[PDB]
Amino acid sequence: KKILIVDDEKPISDIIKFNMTKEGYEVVTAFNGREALEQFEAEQPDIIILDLPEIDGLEVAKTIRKTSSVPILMLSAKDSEFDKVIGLELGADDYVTKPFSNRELQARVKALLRRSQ
Amino acid sequence: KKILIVDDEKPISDIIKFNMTKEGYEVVTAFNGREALEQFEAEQPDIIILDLPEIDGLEVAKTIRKTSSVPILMLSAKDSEFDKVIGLELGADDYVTKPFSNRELQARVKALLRRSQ
Repeated sequence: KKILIVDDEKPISDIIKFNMTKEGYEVVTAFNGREALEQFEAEQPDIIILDLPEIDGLEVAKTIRKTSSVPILMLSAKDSEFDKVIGLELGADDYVTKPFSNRELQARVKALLRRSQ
Repeated sequence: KKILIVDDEKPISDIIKFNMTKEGYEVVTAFNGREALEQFEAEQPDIIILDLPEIDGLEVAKTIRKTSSVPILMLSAKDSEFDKVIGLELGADDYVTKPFSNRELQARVKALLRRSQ
């Protein structure tokens, strides 16, 4: 029920926030890696959408994984095999490219929650 | 450690089998939906790659979900929002389009296993 949206672009954060809210999730937002870790610690989200700075997203996921198995769905405009592979290896549970379907993304957050209880 | 590859195309099954074997997984194969359910029941795989017949894959996943939370990674040449969304809603944990990166796909099976223990 609580999603932390980590996104350095306010337009995209706003759209994901809107759509997650319409689904009935409680939404917290962060706009850089420091805020992401702070919100993760303070709010203890059930899932994180991570969309960050050219490596900060990877470090955020890395850092969270030291202490927590919270599902991380990484989002990114980078779509190469290396990018996807490295995101997952560093602890993302899923990696979705930008631009994305609002749906699917709803369906992927549901699948992740279903699988993490 | 045991993967059931459900694929009606022997060339693709062979490639996934080869690559999963190189990773150290035990591989069982099925080539239609009936075989998929039979192998699922008899072999109790730790994960299923499901790549089937225009709805049989969806029914296979549906049927398995009546009894089991085993991770299902659906694979398909169909790449539309509807296709991805419906696969996940019917119980797939992930959906990867064809053609796929042998890597990533290795990384996605690992992420799924990591998340399912």
